[PDB]
Amino acid sequence: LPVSMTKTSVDCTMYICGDSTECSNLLLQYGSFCTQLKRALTGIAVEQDKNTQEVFAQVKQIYKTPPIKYFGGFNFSQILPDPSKPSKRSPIEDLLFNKVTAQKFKGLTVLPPLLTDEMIAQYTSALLAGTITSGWTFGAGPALQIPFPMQMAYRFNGIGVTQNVLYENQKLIANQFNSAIGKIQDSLSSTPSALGKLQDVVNHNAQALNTLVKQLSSKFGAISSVLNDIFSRLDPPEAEVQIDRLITGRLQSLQTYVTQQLIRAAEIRASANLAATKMSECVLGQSKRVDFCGKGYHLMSFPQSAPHGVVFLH
Amino acid sequence: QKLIANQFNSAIGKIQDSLSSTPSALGKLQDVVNHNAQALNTLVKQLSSKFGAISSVLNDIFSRLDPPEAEVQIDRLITGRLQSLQTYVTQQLIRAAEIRASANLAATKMSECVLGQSKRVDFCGKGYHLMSFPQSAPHGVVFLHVTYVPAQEKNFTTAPAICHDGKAHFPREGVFVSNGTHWFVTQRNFYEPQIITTDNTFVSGNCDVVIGIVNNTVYDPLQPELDS
Amino acid sequence: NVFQTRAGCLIGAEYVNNSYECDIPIGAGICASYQSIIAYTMSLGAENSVAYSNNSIAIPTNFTISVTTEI
Amino acid sequence: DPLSETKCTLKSFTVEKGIYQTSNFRVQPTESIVRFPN
Ligand SMILES: *[C@@H]1O[C@H](CO)[C@@H](O[C@@H]2O[C@H](CO)[C@@H](O)[C@H](O)[C@H]2NC(C)=O)[C@H](O)[C@H]1NC(C)=O
Ligand SMILES: *[C@@H]1O[C@H](CO)[C@@H](O[C@@H]2O[C@H](CO)[C@@H](O)[C@H](O)[C@H]2NC(C)=O)[C@H](O)[C@H]1NC(C)=O
Ligand SMILES: *[C@@H]1O[C@H](CO)[C@@H](O[C@@H]2O[C@H](CO)[C@@H](O)[C@H](O)[C@H]2NC(C)=O)[C@H](O)[C@H]1NC(C)=O
Ligand SMILES: *[C@@H]1O[C@H](CO)[C@@H](O[C@@H]2O[C@H](CO)[C@@H](O)[C@H](O)[C@H]2NC(C)=O)[C@H](O)[C@H]1NC(C)=O
Ligand SMILES: *[C@@H]1O[C@H](CO)[C@@H](O)[C@H](O)[C@H]1NC(C)=O
Repeated sequence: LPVSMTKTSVDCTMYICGDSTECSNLLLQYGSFCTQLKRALTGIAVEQDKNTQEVFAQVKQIYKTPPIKYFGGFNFSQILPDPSKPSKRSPIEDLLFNKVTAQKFKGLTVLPPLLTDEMIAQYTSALLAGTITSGWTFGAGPALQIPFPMQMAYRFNGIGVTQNVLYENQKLIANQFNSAIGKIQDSLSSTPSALGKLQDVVNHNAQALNTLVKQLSSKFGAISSVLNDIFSRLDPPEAEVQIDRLITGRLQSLQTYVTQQLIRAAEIRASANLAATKMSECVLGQSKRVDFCGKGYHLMSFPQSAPHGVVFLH
Repeated sequence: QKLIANQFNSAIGKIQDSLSSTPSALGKLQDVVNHNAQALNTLVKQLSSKFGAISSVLNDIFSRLDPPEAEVQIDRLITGRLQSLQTYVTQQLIRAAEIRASANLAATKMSECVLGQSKRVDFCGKGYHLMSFPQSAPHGVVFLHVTYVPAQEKNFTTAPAICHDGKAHFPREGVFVSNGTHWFVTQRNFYEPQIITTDNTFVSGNCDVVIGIVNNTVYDPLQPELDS
Repeated sequence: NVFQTRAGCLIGAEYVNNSYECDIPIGAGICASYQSIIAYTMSLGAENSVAYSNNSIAIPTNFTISVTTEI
Repeated sequence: DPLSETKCTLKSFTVEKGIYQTSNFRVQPTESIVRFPN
């Protein structure tokens, strides 16, 4: 599930005009579109930060997993943080980062996100520790520790299967779960199209920005696309008309870009709300809604971070 | 009952006080208004832009110049104003779509948390949901969620099942605990210890397959009755 | 009183090794607050540790009725 | 002053707590040069 897109900002005068000075003087009579554009872009940026904080920051405590990682035959090494790596990330998170991938500042900028990747990884690790050592009670009050097999017995009792079924087939279920985790790791490694959504978001944003910067080199019916050439060539009364046409065309392009950005931000915000709902319901508890948290009868789920998104293992 | 009622009254009084104190609590509604007016304000400001023409005064353009280029100036003014109005309409449409989504979410909350009890976690308040109340507000609705939260936890030693006469007893609805000397069965969310019997536990197989089983006796209520 | 962050350059605020809740977000994990003006790294929350073991449980013995608001 | 520029940008005499975008800076050229063929 994607969560947030790239926080962008645009410099009006350096894009609409060039290195010349009198072009800004000509602009000063055209209105205050720069204010509207800046307001819209800051709104989008703060919405992106709000989306990320809403999706991830849902616990007021930072739990730590116990040093001894024994849970009655269950193996969580593939999802828990690995201290060996300097970045303190799970192997699945590293694979996700490696599976997902110029610098022409012509007034176009990219604002950094408020929450660094390390902080998001810390949130995910805290969520994993809480959901492992305390079941679901940590999502509705103080965390209470429960042995993991007892938690699995509770979860089976949730879907309508008695506890003795688990308590008699503990080792087989543990083996199945470990094999499933390994198979998920391998399948995600060997599938190129599995991560289509986040790559699609990145490609859309980069392609839109590239289209914007490429459109600057269009004549728009003028004699030339270089304003400095126009000013040094014609009588200013008619060079004024030429520059007026150029400015109107470029402003129309910028308006189109802003509108597309607004629509994409709205869609991404809807997706982020869906992701927040899934995190609240499927992770911090057990859900009886069909197909909301995976195919089949639901038992639990685990979160993982990803570039501009989250990945749920149901 | 009496303690719960006192806690409820104190909680609702605290809610009234907190609402009366914090000024930012109603930001979400206020922002809506704080958006609309200012956007409208911007539109009015756009009426005072020359849009690259010689003057921003239309009748001045008529009076001071002959029709040939006055037509061009008026066309420029009309195009600029029409474009500004179009932009305002589009922005209003986007805001309307967002508001409609929020209204649908509010309708779902009213249908589920108010007219019934919902088991969705964190959907109708933090903690175990009990019930809720609606209240009106300028261009909005305020929900008061009444919820239940445990506190004053205590440590205990637990076991999955009990082995007795080569049979395995599992709790029917509760969980086994022990203060250190004796074993009891209690409900999950509240410490209410009870004597373990054969009516609140069920038997399945022998006690040689489960892991962590412990040894203890299980009282039978019908034995004293048959004794007499 | 000159600081270098990932976002850019900050003039007029001093970096502090302490940590608090974010008040005025700057970016890249850096926030600012007034107490003069200071800048720091935001703290995610209060650290906690659970006493997990193989056969121990925790059971509540009291409850609390809470009321929350949602606008 | 930067505070004065913020006040002018918001078109008010009082600005609430937060971070505001005022303008942009660009270093101006120092001198001029010219190069033409022999
Ligand atoms: C839990 O799973 C991990 C990996 O799924 C196991 O780590 C493997 O351990 C064996 C023997 O120590 C090594 O030969 C493998 O190379 C390890 N896997 C990897 C990916 O490095 C681990 O043994 C399992 N059990 C526990 C208790 O952690
Ligand atoms: C564990 O609980 C049992 C059940 O209450 C306790 O046994 C009784 O404790 C009371 C309290 O002093 C005594 O008056 C009774 O005489 C005890 N029962 C018997 C049969 O002797 C037991 O003491 C508790 N254990 C601990 C360590 O608190
Ligand atoms: C629970 O009680 C059973 C029955 O008394 C114990 O099983 C005996 O264990 C001893 C010691 O290992 C053996 O010599 C006997 O042959 C066992 N008898 C049977 C019928 O199994 C069991 O060890 C007890 N468990 C605990 C934890 O005390
Ligand atoms: C459960 O908690 C409630 C409140 O958290 C306790 O009620 C308090 O009891 C003390 C002593 O009796 C009084 O001084 C307080 O005024 C009570 N609080 C309220 C809000 O009325 C209650 O005693 C606790 N239950 C147990 C068994 O300890
Ligand atoms: C007790 O806990 C330790 C570590 O938590 C574990 O290694 C051991 O197997 C547990 N004992 C039993 C009987 O489960």
